[PDB]
Amino acid sequence: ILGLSYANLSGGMQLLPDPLSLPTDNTYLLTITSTDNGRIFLAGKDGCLYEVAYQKINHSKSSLDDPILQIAIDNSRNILYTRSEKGVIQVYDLGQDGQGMSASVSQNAIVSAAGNIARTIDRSVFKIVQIAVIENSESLDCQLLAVTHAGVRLYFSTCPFRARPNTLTLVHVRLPPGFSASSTVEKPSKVHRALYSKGILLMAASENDNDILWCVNHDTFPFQKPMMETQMTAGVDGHSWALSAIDTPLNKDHIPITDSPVVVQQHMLPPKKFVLLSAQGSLMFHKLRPVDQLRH
Amino acid sequence: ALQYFYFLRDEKDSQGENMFLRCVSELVIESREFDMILGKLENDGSRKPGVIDKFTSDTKPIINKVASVAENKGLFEEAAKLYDLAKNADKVLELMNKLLSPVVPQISAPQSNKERLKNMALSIAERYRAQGISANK
Repeated sequence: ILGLSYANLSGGMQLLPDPLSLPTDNTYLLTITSTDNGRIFLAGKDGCLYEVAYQKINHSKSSLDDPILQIAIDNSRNILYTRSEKGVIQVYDLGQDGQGMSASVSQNAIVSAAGNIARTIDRSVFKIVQIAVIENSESLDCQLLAVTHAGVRLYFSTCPFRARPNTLTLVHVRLPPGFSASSTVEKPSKVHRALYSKGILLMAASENDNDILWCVNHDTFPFQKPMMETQMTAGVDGHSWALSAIDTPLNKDHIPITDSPVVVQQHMLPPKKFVLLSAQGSLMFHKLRPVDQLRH
Repeated sequence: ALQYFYFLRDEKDSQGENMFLRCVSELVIESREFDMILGKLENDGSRKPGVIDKFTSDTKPIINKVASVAENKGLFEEAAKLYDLAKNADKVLELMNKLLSPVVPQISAPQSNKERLKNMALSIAERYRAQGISANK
């Protein structure tokens, strides 16, 4: 564990070893995540979960699928999510005395969930590319969004309590625009894909001919009642290693009400800039403000 | 005319200065000698200065004023010219697309290979697009 800081004189980067070593020989630590409690949870290629405490000791939460491909934390609700290789999700309630769970969503649950639509979410086809947590601030009800290989977006609601999680339910689903629903435009969709706070979707698609990048941004403005998403192709053509938000999110309020009004915080909020990392280089994307739109 | 109007400043003080400015503004408007008065063609290399620019200053605001007026009259070309000076690149292309767009639909027998709206189209694209293009995709 080391510390990162910025020199105030040079403005250079300072790294100092905070000599803290933790033996984790057997683990083959695949993933690491943290809760802003400062707690760090990591998984080895040893099942689902483990947690580290610096104050070295390792303690398995899940008491001493197959692997845990991804780990995600819902900062707002102190909720942990784990995605396994098989596509099962587990959401543990992070508590002071440990993790409480584990409710799960699986392909079966999803099938029951649709109860009205189905195909892209076929058994054979069904696979999960990525999972993203949704802040309670953005939506009280919706805990998580799942992105499938197909590029379908699944939204699940939940209900926590001080010690008990609730099983997630499938609130809603969105399909990729081939044009419309049967679309294979998003097929296939890589894990690289991620959702930016306030539902901005960056889709990395790897066709079986090449790599394509798409972005969907809800039109907040018309969103001052109806919902509409503006989706367009992006310049990047190379493999897309990872996406990140350089800047805080533009969201205006810390409540579901007026959370999304970009219009209100266009002035105040810093310009949104997005990172696309490719093997070859870093690409920077900039959000277009309403001023720019008017300008066009 | 510009040379004479410029003398007005010789009486140093506000009022006269504005009178000078108004006079120049009045000259540009209705004379419509934009290229001569305001400037011309970028080839990158910003404006090639007009006579007034040599004298200098408030020139951007006059351009917007003239350009908007061009819009009333519908004197397209003048508007495009004015917006180029304004450096409203996006606006230029959009007006431009409109101009080229109509005249495309119609009936045939035209388009010599050397001068007009099409030719104008070629000028702008070559011109702007390579260079740090500010226009919308």
